[PDB]
Amino acid sequence: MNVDLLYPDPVEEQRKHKLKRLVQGPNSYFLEIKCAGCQDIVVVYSHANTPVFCPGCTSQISIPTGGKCAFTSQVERYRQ
Amino acid sequence: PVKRRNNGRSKYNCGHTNIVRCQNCHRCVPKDKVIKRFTIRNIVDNTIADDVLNACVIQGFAIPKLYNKVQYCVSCSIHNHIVRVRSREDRKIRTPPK
Amino acid sequence: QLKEADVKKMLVATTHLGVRNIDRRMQFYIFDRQKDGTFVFNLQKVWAKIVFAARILVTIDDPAEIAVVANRPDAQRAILKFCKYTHATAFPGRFIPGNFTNRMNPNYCEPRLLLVNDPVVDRQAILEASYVNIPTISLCNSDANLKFIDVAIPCNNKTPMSIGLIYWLLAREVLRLKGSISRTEEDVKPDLFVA
Amino acid sequence: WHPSTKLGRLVKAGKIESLYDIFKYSLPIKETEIIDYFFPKSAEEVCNIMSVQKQTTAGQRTRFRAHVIVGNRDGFIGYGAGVSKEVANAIKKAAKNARLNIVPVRRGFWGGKLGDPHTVSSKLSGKCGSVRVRLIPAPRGAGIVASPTVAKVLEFAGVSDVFTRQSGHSRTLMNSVGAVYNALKSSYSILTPDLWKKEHVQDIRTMS
Amino acid sequence: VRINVLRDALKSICNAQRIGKKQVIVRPSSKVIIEFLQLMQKNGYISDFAVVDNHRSNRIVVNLIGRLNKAGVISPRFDIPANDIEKWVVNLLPSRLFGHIILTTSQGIMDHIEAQHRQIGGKVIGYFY
Amino acid sequence: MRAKWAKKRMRKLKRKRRHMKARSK
Amino acid sequence: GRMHSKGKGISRSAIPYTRAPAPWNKYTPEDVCEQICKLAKKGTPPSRIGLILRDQFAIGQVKNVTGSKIVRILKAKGLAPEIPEDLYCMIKKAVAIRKHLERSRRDKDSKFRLILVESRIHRLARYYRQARRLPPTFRYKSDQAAALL
Amino acid sequence: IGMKNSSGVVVDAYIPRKCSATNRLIGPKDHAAVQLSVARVNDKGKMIENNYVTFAFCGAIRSRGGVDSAFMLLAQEHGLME
RNA sequence: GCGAAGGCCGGGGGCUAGAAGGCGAUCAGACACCACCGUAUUCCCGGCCGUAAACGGUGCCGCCCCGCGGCCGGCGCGCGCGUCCCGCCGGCCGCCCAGGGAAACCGGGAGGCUCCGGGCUCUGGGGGGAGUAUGGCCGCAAGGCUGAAACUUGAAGGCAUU
RNA sequence: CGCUGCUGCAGUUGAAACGCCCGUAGUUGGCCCCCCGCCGCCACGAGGAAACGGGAGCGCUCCAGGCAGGCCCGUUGGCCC
Repeated sequence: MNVDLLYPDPVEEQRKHKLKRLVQGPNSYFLEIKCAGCQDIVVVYSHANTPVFCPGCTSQISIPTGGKCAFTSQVERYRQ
Repeated sequence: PVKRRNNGRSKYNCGHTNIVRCQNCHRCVPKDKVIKRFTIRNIVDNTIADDVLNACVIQGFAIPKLYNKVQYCVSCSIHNHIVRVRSREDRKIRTPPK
Repeated sequence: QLKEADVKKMLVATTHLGVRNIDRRMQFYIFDRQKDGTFVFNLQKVWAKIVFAARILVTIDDPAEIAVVANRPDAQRAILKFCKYTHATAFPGRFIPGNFTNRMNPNYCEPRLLLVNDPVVDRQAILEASYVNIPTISLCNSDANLKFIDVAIPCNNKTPMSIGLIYWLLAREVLRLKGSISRTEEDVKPDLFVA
Repeated sequence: WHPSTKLGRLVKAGKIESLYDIFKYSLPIKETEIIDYFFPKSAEEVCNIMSVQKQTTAGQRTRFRAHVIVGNRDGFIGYGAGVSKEVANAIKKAAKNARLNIVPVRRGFWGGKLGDPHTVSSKLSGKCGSVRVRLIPAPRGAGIVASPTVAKVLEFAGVSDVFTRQSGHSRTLMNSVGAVYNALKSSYSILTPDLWKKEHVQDIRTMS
Repeated sequence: VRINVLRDALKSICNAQRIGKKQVIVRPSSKVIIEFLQLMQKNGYISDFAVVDNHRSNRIVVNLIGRLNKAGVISPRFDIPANDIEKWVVNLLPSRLFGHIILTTSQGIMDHIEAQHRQIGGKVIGYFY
Repeated sequence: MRAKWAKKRMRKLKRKRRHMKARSK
Repeated sequence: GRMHSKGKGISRSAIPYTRAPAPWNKYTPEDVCEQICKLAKKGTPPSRIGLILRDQFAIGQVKNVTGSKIVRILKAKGLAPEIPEDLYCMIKKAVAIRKHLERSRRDKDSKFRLILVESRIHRLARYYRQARRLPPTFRYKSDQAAALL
Repeated sequence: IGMKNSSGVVVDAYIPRKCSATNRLIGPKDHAAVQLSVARVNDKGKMIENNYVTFAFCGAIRSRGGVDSAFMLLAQEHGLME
């Protein structure tokens, strides 16, 4: 294999730490998710530690974690 | 020269270990350096086990085992043959042998 | 240049199954892992290794100058069949320390290039070959040190059927590459090589 | 002469000639005859002889250790070591070893580039035990500026100009002589910009 | 703390050559390291050096052809008189003809051989042989 | 422990000496 | 390395290469600046104002969507913290350990953490005083710290 | 190659081969160093074509064990065998 | 500012061991080891003291550096999916290829160093005299910290090998 | 004598990392703007006693020297520090 640097493997780059990489980059994204009461989609951080409330059901849809925020109500997937 | 990397003790990420005493000598020995061989034996010798087992009027009671952790000081261990002085080559071996 | 139906050749050989510990130097040749732990090599990489060992083999002018060594009992029949096809000197069992560095050794020898069944028990042969500018070519499983091994051949080395087959695929190509035998044609089943 | 190694046969044959072509191929030489065939130099000097002892039930058992440096006055140096119960026998072992470790010396210019090469090709560094040696390229008039033992090695080497610095228990001749040998031996493996250009029948062991 | 960026870059360059690798990545990119690599590339000790844009401090990928023995930095940047550019040559490099000390001068960062002809003296940055 | 026993001996001489200086003030 | 501990850890935040606003995000600079201003009315600290914009709203990076950082927005409105939040947060911690110390006189370990925290307040204050983000008159003492919080 | 003299004639003497993979001069006493050759072959009737590309690998490279990966890589990038 | 133990001071407490003391056996003599009794101490609160083989005999911050493991605390990836697997970050570690070193060995350095220069502090300069004398500072004391000289001497020492 | 170490010493075990942590002076500071202002820096200037040292010429019989000498640069006694 001739795999070299300046042009490295994307899969291999992901496993490496965000800052220990050719370009230090975010490991988190935004999530398009849809609640049980309201079918409109609320954009949320993937690692929100803030209490986040749905624009519809009064209770918060965000459960804060050590890594990626878990959700309490209905879930959509993959923001576009 | 330094004889052992371990320094004769298993202390890692610590500055002090709880003192224990040699069962035979009574010397205070830090827990890390004690020989610590656990033994599970039988309340009576095998030679007496047969006769005691026949004597019991209970239906199914085995001779109940005795559990003790013997912790020995280095000198007590080498004198009583719990551990042996090995060659610089075999000193590294860690697996319980025999 | 992998052909058709290796299921009855290299896959029947069990050459693909290797070992539960993988060396860093063998990572390219190996591909995927089984849940039990075994690592499985890639067969076309082993074909690219078979012809490559044959390339160095057809370079040396006298095949008896090339030697072949094994200490494994299963290996004995295979190296001898490799000796019967290509005319290469055998070194069965113990290579003998000083075989290559002692003139006073009764069997002082100087092979132009060496062939070792594994760096596991044929390791002394690879160390001595280093002292006397002798190349080393060796069949290697996943836990293999490549120190002093100039070229390596991913090879199960565990199954006698695998050791024998590797040699038959290797033996056929060196004769075909010299051109002494016909090439690209329909010969002995490697079963003769295995014991 | 009865040749044994492929090179020993070829050298008598004339198939393989000039030590420089065996050094290019970096092959060991196992018979002093090969060095004798190449060099009809009539220089070999024993650098010191030391008595050595082993305490035993009887007591000390004395054997002698001899170190001999043999050098064709220009371009090849050999330092050898040997032991035995009588000094003469040990001197023979050391001298036959010294030839069996004869090595080329690169020899370049201090900066007065014109005719013959006069100095070491670059800074030369060698280490035997404590002894560490530095050989520095020097102007043509300035000669071999070294201690009498390391100077003998340099004469036998034929490096006309050399500023040497020796650091360690240089009183140990085995180490001082070894350190200069180690420095001179590696002279032909250091890359210099003049060897930066690139390059089977030609091979010396190809002959079969 | 990372006081000398050049030293870290050049030790990585020499450590990669000692193992023998084709590409090395330098964690901090400095315009002085970029110039140092350029002087070495022109002389032919090294090949292409690529400055990846971190958007933070940047990185460098230096291609190694294998011809560099020792490249170092003299710290503190000492002040070299022109009648001393020759004294440094014998203390630092092997042979006057082979090797290059880079010294920063008002004219620019240049190898000592060039400065010696210009009759100028600067402050030494480092030794590449 | 000859070093620990030397220090104790040094101390029992220095205290004697400190007492002697105190007699003359 | 941690200033007051022999501890090495790297748990940083990696800002994206793109410094330009995201496509899904629909907030104009005024829209988020309004949120920042109402969040200051709640009294939320700029570290929280930045977090609230990141999760309830989708503006993960304020400077990408706007042209300035949260405190630059506040300073332009003259609504910035009078004492920079970092010093203020250390001062809360110093008083909190000091309160515990008032009940317990034998927590020598707690006293030690106070010396380290207090040393930071002094170090950050000298920088803040030199930058003039803090009035030159400002002095963190300790006994008077309860009033300063 | 060689160290040229002022007159323009190389003085030096023997010129050492450089290891194909790491370009470290193969020294006179590099007994570990080896210089194997790979045989090029015809399109069909694969046979030795009477010319072998020559590849040198010094003993330091050999000790690392990198020679096997470097040798495979050396052919693929240089074409030749791979 | 903190700082094991022992010690000291003013109180409390007093079981266990147990410096001192006394004792029986020893042995030429043991006053020692061993047996027995036992005061200070041990333990608590409020202060002192400022020492340890206070050790990894290895200052601190930073960089690259070769595999193969174990443990530990987070985090994420895969898969039906189990305290599974692969990684990532941080800590504790074992073995170790180079490299280094007088070796022992170290390799998460003691590597990247006679080819000697990333930054900052501390300390040493043959063995003793001597950590003494004297002055100072500190402590209730014990003593700590600082710290010589006259003079004497050909070795003292390190790590290896018979 | 690299046994004083700027070059250029050593501190795991030979002599030597303070028991720890905070900390002021002191010393040291990531990357970053091509264009100037002040720095330090470096280059070359002037201007600064000879002796001495280096050095030009000169057979005090050689020499240590001394500026002499030979029909002579404006005969010398330059020039460098």
